[PDB]
Amino acid sequence: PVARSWVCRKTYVTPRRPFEKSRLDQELKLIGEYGLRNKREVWRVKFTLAKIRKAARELLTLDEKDPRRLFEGNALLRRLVRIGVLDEGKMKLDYILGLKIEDFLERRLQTQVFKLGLAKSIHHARVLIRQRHIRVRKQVVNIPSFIVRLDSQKHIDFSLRSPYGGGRPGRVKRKNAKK
Amino acid sequence: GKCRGLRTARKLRSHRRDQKWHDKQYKKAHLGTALKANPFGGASHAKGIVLEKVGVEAKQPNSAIRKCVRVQLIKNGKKITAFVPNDGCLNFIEENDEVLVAGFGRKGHAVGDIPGVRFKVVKVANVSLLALYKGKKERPR
Amino acid sequence: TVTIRTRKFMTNRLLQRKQMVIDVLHPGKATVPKTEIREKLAKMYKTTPDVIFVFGFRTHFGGGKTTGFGMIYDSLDYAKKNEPKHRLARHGLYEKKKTSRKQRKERKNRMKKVRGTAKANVGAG
Amino acid sequence: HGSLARAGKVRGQTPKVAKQEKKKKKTGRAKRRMQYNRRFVNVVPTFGKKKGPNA
RNA sequence: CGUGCCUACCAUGGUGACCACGGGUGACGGGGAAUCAGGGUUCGAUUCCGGAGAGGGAGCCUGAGAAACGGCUACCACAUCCAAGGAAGGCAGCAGGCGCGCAAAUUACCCACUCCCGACCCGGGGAGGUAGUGACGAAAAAUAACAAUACAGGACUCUUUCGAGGCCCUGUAAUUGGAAUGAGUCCACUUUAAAUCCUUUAACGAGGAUCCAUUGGAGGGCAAGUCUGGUGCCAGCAGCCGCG
Ligand SMILES: [Mg+2]
Ligand SMILES: [Mg+2]
Ligand SMILES: [Mg+2]
Ligand SMILES: [Mg+2]
Ligand SMILES: [Mg+2]
Ligand SMILES: [Mg+2]
Ligand SMILES: [Mg+2]
Ligand SMILES: [Mg+2]
Ligand SMILES: [Mg+2]
Ligand SMILES: [Mg+2]
Ligand SMILES: [Mg+2]
Ligand SMILES: [Mg+2]
Ligand SMILES: [Mg+2]
Repeated sequence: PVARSWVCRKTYVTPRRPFEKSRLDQELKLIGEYGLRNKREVWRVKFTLAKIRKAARELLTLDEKDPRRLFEGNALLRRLVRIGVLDEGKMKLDYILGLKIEDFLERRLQTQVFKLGLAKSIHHARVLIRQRHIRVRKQVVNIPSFIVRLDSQKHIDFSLRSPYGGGRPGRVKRKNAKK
Repeated sequence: GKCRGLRTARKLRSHRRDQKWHDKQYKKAHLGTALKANPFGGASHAKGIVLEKVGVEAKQPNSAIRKCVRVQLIKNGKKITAFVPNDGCLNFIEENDEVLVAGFGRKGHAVGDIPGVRFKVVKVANVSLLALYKGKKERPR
Repeated sequence: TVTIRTRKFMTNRLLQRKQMVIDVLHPGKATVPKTEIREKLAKMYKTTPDVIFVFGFRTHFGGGKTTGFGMIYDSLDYAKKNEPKHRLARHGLYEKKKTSRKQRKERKNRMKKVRGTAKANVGAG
Repeated sequence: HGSLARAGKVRGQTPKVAKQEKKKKKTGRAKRRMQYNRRFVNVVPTFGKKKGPNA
């Protein structure tokens, strides 16, 4: 029969209690602080952090001199450093569990724009990274949920666009009105 | 109390397999009388035919005349008194209409206000009661 | 204006052909069509343009690069021999003239029902 | 014996009210931005005993 | 071919409370799937492997391989033509039609990719791939957004300030631009067997008549009104407690 692809992954934390007052206040102040749309993209970050914590507890269960533990722990530390959550300091597995929620939202696309300029009100920075106006490199970035890696971390330019590139997208309307 | 030896697992599974039938949910899930005695033939929804419209009474603390429809089924062929949900809808559920029915909140028990009605009307002639109550154009008359 | 660079490059001397992966750069206007990339590759190879084929063009979401597969051939007879009719159809060498469903199958049915002279009359006419 | 004539009595006797022209609402992220600007650390003058989200 | 597979004789054996034997399964078996301590519980017809059948069920030619059914023979239940002495059939294949049911897609195109068959580079394949319906479901994700201008609700660094607002959000059917950009409208690209969709790009393309976001609720659980008008244990609401 057919053979193309069959897979299903749900990057989605579903809470047990639906209506917790402190948890709704925490998630909405998280959204209003870090510039998000809905709570499913909070639950994205919560699911990634939960999966990393599951892998970290599975590694900390094993013996210290285990080669599988050494390989998977060095790989997890390398991936978290290349994301940029960790530093070049504490390379222990307990500090991975010591990580918090807001670090991944800090390493996402909009907060790096906040830390390295051309932000101008994060709610407008969402529009600036949605519309083609903020471009990590020659492969054009469109989607706001973009984990900015530490390996480049600074290439925020844009070419052939409205404010510095050029062209008359809708100022030709005003020019034809004045002419 | 229990039996905690290394070769007692047959006695354990025999005891659990015997004492598991005394739960209500296990025996109603794995006994055939909840297929050969219930309506729907073990289904979730079912179409039916309006037979008559019956005004039943409420319970003892409440005081209301609930409006229900005795429904002649299509799949099994039994008779089900199904409830008319909303404020109106008695004038929207007429005689000989294609009527889809479901549960209230539980197949076993009923609602604590209506004595002997286990099921609830959703559709009238492929048009829902929400549509007949608000929004949509007009009945399929 | 445009810049065409070949990244991967192989030479099949058995069939007298050369395979390559072509990246066309776009800091400017739209995707350059089938003819002009072929003509620029013919200018960079400095032979007759009527022998080089190319197929496939992606686009990396705003300017950037477009990636395809190019085939430089050294003989037009080898190009007519080793290539399928659908890639000859870009230049119009092969013509089938009956690209229709159920025609061949109804001819099979008319050749399956009757047999012999009536079959040569009906199924072939 | 229970009569079926009183069907939709309150739905019939309810006086109809024309829905007045309310302006358009905000989007998903804009509504969350309005919630964060309204019901959080932006404006909180009073003491943390009573709550006033609707009155 | 090794066999109680079958036959003639001889012996009376073999299984079972460590559940055989006899029934039911809404029972094809697995690799797997759902469920978040561990342990478990429930499905697995479904794309892979192996088995079984081509309406029920028996027999057989050919063939290395069949008890084959897009092979045949006879019976039963269906069922087409009939000029009434006879012919002809098996969609649990692909589309589609009837019935059934809560319930499930178009009489589309191509061997272009992967394989397969045949004498064979060349033909064929509803195997497959592409296209249409599709809110089973999974991922990313506009719906009016944004920076400023001005009144004030002012929480607030600060001096008797009834303000210096080089921190600020909000009601502004208030102005202002970037006239941002997207969906759509379409040329030329490109993908592609021919096309469509994805992306590139030329030109139109927002100011509350916009290009309108709905689904449920506001006594507790369970986030949110002791607001207004009718109904007056009637209608009804409420999955339980309860209200009228
Ligand atoms: Mg109940
Ligand atoms: Mg079965
Ligand atoms: Mg689990
Ligand atoms: Mg488990
Ligand atoms: Mg076997
Ligand atoms: Mg068979
Ligand atoms: Mg059949
Ligand atoms: Mg077959
Ligand atoms: Mg068949
Ligand atoms: Mg109300
Ligand atoms: Mg509450
Ligand atoms: Mg209500
Ligand atoms: Mg409810």
